[PDB]
Amino acid sequence: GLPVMNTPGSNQYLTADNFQSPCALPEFDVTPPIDIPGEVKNMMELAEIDTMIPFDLSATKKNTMEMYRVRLSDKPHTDDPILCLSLSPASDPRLSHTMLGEILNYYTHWAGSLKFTFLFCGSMMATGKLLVSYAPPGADPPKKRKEAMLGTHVIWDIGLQSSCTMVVPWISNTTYRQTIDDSFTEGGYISVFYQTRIVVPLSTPREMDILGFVSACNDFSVRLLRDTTHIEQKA
Amino acid sequence: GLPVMNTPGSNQYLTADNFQSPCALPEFDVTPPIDIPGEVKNMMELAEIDTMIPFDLSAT
Amino acid sequence: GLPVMNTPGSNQYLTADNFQSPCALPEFDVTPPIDIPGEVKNMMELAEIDTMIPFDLSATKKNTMEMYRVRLSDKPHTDDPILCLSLSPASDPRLSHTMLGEILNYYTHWAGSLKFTFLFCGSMMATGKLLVSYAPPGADPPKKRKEAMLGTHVIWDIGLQSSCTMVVPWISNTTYRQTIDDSFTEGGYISVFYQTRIVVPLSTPREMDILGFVSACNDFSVRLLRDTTHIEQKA
Amino acid sequence: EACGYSDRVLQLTLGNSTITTQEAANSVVAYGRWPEYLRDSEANPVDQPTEPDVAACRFYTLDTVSWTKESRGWWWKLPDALRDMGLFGQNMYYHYLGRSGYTVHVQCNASKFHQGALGVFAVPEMCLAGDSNTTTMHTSYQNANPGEKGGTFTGTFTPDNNQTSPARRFCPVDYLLGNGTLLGNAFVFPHQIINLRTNNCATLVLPYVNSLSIDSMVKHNNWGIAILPLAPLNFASESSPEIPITLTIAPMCCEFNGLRNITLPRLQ
Amino acid sequence: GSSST
Amino acid sequence: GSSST
Amino acid sequence: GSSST
Amino acid sequence: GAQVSSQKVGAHENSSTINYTTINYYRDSASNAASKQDFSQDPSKFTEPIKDVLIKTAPMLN
Amino acid sequence: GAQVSSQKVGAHENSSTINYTTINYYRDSASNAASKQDFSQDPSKFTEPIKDVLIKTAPMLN
Amino acid sequence: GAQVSSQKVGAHENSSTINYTTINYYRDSASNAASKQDFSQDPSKFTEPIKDVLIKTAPMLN
Amino acid sequence: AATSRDALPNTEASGPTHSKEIPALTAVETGATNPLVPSDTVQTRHVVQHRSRSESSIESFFARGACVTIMTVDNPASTTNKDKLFAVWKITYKDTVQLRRKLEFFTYSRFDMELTFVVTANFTETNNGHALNQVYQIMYVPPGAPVPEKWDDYTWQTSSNPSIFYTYGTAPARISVPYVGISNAYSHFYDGFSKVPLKDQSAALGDSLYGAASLNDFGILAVRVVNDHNPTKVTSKIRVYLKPKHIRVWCPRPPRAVAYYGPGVDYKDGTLTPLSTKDLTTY
Amino acid sequence: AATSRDALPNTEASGPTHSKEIPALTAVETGATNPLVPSDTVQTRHVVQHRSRSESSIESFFARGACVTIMTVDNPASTTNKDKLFAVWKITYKDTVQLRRKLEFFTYSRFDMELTFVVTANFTETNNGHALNQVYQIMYVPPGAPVPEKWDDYTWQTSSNPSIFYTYGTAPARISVPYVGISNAYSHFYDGFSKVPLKDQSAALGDSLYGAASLNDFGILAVRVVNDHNPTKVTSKIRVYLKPKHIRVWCPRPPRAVAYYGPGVDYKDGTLTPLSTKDLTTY
Ligand SMILES: CCOC(=O)c1ccc(OCCC2CCN(c3ccc(C)nn3)CC2)cc1
Ligand SMILES: CCOC(=O)c1ccc(OCCC2CCN(c3ccc(C)nn3)CC2)cc1
Ligand SMILES: *C(=O)CCCCCCCCCCCCC
Ligand SMILES: *C(=O)CCCCCCCCCCCCC
Ligand SMILES: *C(=O)CCCCCCCCCCCCC
Repeated sequence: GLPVMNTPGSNQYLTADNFQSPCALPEFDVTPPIDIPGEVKNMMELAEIDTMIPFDLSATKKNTMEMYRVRLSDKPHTDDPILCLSLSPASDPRLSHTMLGEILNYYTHWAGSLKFTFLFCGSMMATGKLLVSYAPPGADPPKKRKEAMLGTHVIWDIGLQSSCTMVVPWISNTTYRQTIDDSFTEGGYISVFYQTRIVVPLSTPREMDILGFVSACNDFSVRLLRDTTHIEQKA
Repeated sequence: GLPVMNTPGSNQYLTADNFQSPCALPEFDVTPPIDIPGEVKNMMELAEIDTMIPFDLSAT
Repeated sequence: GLPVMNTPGSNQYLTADNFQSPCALPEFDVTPPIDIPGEVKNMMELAEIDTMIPFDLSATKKNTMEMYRVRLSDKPHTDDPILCLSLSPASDPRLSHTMLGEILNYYTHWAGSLKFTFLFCGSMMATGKLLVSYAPPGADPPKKRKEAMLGTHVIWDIGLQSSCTMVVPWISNTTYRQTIDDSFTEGGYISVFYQTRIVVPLSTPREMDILGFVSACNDFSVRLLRDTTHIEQKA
Repeated sequence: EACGYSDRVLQLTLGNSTITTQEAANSVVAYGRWPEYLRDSEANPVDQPTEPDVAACRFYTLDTVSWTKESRGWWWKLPDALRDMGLFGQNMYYHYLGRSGYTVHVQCNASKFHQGALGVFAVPEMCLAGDSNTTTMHTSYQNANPGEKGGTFTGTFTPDNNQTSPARRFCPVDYLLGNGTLLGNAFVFPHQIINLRTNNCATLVLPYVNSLSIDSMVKHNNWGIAILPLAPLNFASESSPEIPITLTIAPMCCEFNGLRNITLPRLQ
Repeated sequence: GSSST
Repeated sequence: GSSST
Repeated sequence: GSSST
Repeated sequence: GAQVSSQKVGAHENSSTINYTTINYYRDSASNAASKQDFSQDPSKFTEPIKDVLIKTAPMLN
Repeated sequence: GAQVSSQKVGAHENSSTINYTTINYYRDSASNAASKQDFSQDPSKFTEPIKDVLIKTAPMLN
Repeated sequence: GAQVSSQKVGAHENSSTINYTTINYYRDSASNAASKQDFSQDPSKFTEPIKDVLIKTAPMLN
Repeated sequence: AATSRDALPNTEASGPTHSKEIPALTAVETGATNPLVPSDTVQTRHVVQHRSRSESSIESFFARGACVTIMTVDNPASTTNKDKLFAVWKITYKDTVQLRRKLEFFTYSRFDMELTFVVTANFTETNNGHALNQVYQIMYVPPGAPVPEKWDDYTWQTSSNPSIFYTYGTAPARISVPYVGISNAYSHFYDGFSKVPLKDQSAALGDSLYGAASLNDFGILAVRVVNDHNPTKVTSKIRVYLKPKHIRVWCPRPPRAVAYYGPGVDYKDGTLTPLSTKDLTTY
Repeated sequence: AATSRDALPNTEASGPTHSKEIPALTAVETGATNPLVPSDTVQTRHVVQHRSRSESSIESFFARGACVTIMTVDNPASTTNKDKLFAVWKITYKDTVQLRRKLEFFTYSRFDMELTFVVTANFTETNNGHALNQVYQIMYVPPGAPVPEKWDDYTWQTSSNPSIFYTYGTAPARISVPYVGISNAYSHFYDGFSKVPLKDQSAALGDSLYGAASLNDFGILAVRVVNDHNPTKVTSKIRVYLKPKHIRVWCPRPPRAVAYYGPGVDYKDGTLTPLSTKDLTTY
């Protein structure tokens, strides 16, 4: 028959290969598709949906509903942080298990811009101005409003539009960051502060919660598919 | 000869496969068909014929 | 299926082969190239750059900065050689580790013309005429100006143009020489002499150095890729 | 609009029922799909369908529940919550097959001095976790289907130890959405948030969702409504406040196939 | 050549 | 023949 | 078809 | 001599007729694979073998 | 019946579209390899499922 | 989609360009063999990186 | 017309702002995610984007052969008192956790399936005999068909069931399967029962499992060594790899956050606390 | 438009000279190399050149599969007290010296990579038992993914990691890899650190290795024998060959002249004197 010569790779099984193979059920009458609502074409569509952040993973709030609530109060102005967070979307404990964090844990490399939205769940009679910050990597992580102020920030005024969005812009040296903690591809620091203070009247609750959400911007992508550490099977 | 690379599935025997194979009797003079009455094209033709139901399957 | 017949060579692995193979990472988002300065297309580009020759590999000058310096002096005229060198670009100890010598040690055969440039690093008040020679193989290697003079040579006059270039022209019986010492493909002899003498005035240093450089001409090529002896790994 | 129209002020009318709201936060249409009747190209049972229109596709108000600082969350299943609701229920039980879409309107008002935020989630195929650590997939039909009454979420998984007479019920832990997944990601499901400073209600329009064009409504729930306190109820300084949550649901574009005698389920 | 169907 | 893309 | 070079 | 035919495509990718190609390598028809391009017929010779054609809305016996 | 399609060429040699060829050998679509010529859609049904279209520069609530 | 290119024929038989044919079987460029149809460049950026262009017959320094 | 491998949108240059337009302020109560890009809240330069979402397409995410089961078979000495072990496996993606978790990001799915079989064997006893090369039969028994009771009974004839005859040492076996569901899509979750408990009927008769639809969903794979009993015993394992090709998915779901406990959504006590300690103001 | 396999320039005939043009005289201080051909300094004949630089093109120089590592695995008796050895290799071209030296002629590079795997096995003990044919699993574990701790733990399921299942005795395994760098080119040298030591922060926290960028640059290859424990132990080795195909390189560097000492440019005392004795006036 035709003279052939077997190359290396012959008879191997690459789990990522893409070949034709014989069908075990020939002429099978396939059931047709119907138009089910909610079709997804790409995993990044899911990363673009806002998901709630477990901001308070303290020993008594973690793995309870409390982990989602960041408590604020009408106390006098301070320049100390409400919350501090490393921009490590797949590895930081607060971001790693959000829908974005989860999809990122099936990939080795991420790139693009992120956006954080905060929701004020206090009473209508409560007012306040907060400062939401993003400091790119390389300096001392901000522990006081004065340093946070010097980087990318939004001053949120609380009022009828309940929520505020800060966009963390893609600012990296490398074209893609890793989905693990690594100093060479570190993303930087998110922190929130009181710009003035929360002010309530009398007969009003002096403490309230804010909720935080993260999602990806349209310029966000991921690559090099991999297995997650967020599920396993001992035995 | 031509560079080839064997894929998975090589040398297996799938009983439902559909391949060409060498003929053991080359140039054999085949007897032609005649027009026999009653040809069937599909098993569902048979399912469309009425058959009697064994309704009373009592022990006796 | 299609009648095939396996030829010899089937299932072997030739390290120099050129075949297609399955990709382990399908649809991977590749990072694009940027325009980095300094792209190289061919190893011979590197052999065309001047590199400094370790002319003096004497037991006390070798593997020190001194090996690069050829010392001259204002002494009376002699017909004896300043330096003597075999044209064996990959195997002679003085040429074999220069960039040209190194690239040649990854190949079995070389061909083409070479050029030697000498730089006078003496004072401006120092003058002199030197003779740079090339004798093709087959006779007594020149040990006196009178024999060197009879072959390919340049008489260099020292002055504002600090450096002089002698081109060693491709003169061989074979189409390609070997990158090892071999009498059948021997290249010949380079030697330098004083044509007159170095003359200085008073208050001027009576001894100075010259530096030598080698590079390949545009008609130079190499073939039959091979492993070098200039790097190794015991254990 | 220039002559007064707003995203906060809505009026919904279905059949002989009308809902008004002066403090809404728009409306959600799940997966961008409005309910529709089954098309001939996707049809499967060949018999002429029953389509009750205004008699079934109208607003049914279920029993009002109460939100307090102890409240961990509430859940309902559709069509189950509407099974005893007027002619929708009768039509459901007289036919083998049925399909329906829904308008869900969750109601919760308080005052400019209260705080709290309710997550209102509509989950397609909301399978919940049972109370056992020795056996799996064992929640009885009766416990799985609470009717209008609904069920609640717990903050703690507490396993049924009675092996001789098993409780056979769900044990839906709230931060795990009662199904083994983290609540913070439940926002990929169609939802609205009743944040008391912003809105008195949530309105979700739900299409029929299934892997089939039509199915047994008695054997199978298509949607689950999950309401959880994302931010706990708070008022002035009262240590124990309360505000009502009223759930009103309307079937939409519901059709039924396979008419025979009425199904009488064992619900106790 | 190619018999199409 | 060849269906191009 | 055949891309020649 | 290449034979090109259409596939009935059931489950489609998120990715226009799809075809497949066939070449017979052997001179004897017996060696050939099964085409599966088969024809259907109407069951009448088994289901209605009566001499006078039946009209389903009319009385079978008249 | 040969299908000819474009490669998205990432790292180029120091060496104009590059193509690859595909032929389906089997009658059943299930037997076919994955094309990977897939389409993208806009996330709106998940990200913006609201009845009244939102304008990002305007107040979300009015 | 077959690519046809010329061989540089060194030792000829006692036997007009000779060609060879190439077909890419895979969608990813990485899977492809090396073309070896490479380009050469002039060494100037390494050999003559000076700002004022040099004329070899003229004095290098003036 | 947007391809998965198309480049994502370019960043446009954006300057300072003093306006009544408020992109940063929104209301998530509506159910919507705020569609903001960096040029809405910060000054940006022009970037020509080259990145693509090609590898996160549904095909690309699932285009890998995943292990769904390990079947054990053997071929003992004729003289042994134990029966020759043939394997029976109820087909599913739920016996292992990794591919199950990826498919469960979605409620429903349609796909063609590629099954690849890796077969390895070894000697059991410190014995010194031999075995000649083994041939294995992998028979699919669809629900209704006679399940084998003995390694060598009539069912292994396979006149109608699909069988693969695999020769040891050759390239791993592979077949494709069409979309075989009796629904328009595979249900990854089924909030329901397969029976209705009827008042008139006894409790026992109306009972069924929560979340379970067709009791025998898709049948079983039965595997055996076709070789006769050999004096030296050889044990063999068949690892099954599943790849969903030509896949479509509907209705997204949050991923499994706690360990899987059985075929349903149930969780076991003690496996419910996945998140680590980290303080609110600690980077 | 100049091809690598194009012939080099012809030598032109050149006659005697008595001129003010001075090609031989130059000044290397400028940084330039004098572009002279033989007809500038000697009388030449006309030669029609036929030689080519085809084989010294960057592709041609690197178009060879080079050994970058030897991985050892085994499959012991079930009864042994030592664990079955599976191999873990941190992927790099720097564990062997030859290809490393060739790539280090340049500062930066882009290439697709072809990996070829040669697998050999042998018996360890003067025993007389046997082993049936072994199948090997070569799994790529990218940084972030669970690294295997046992030859048979859940990670070997590979639902998303790329794996090769190799059968002993068949043609050597081979795969291609795209350009996978997070930079626009692979850096053969990185004059820097991955961390900044900050005054305010403790010395220990700011410290990192000189020349090292991403701690886990590209992940690991994990290899195992899929076959179960056999009474007779077999040891196997996997030799990995790397070929850079479709390669581009930037910024030339002098070759390594002294022996390599570790992953960086460091040299060890005693290996620093490569050049031999040869006298200035000795041919
Ligand atoms: C409800 C949960 O499970 C699933 O949805 C799900 C599980 C398994 C899936 O595979 C479909 C079932 C079968 C189809 C036929 N099949 C075959 C067919 C022939 C042969 C030789 N071997 N195997 C093997 C698998 C498809 C979907
Ligand atoms: C900084 C020094 O090292 C390098 O620059 C350098 C070193 C190694 C290089 O290879 C890239 C890394 C990996 C990429 C993926 N890879 C794979 C992928 C899949 C499989 C099955 N096996 N191996 C193996 C190698 C490329 C560059
Ligand atoms: C009609 O068949 C003309 C085109 C043929 C194309 C080449 C077919 C592939 C090789 C088949 C060889 C002959 C097999 C006996
Ligand atoms: C369209 O396909 C016409 C051209 C076919 C060229 C020959 C294809 C190679 C041989 C395939 C044989 C058939 C495989 C079942
Ligand atoms: C362009 O390629 C059209 C002509 C193709 C001729 C047949 C090619 C040989 C078979 C290749 C099959 C596909 C390989 C994935």
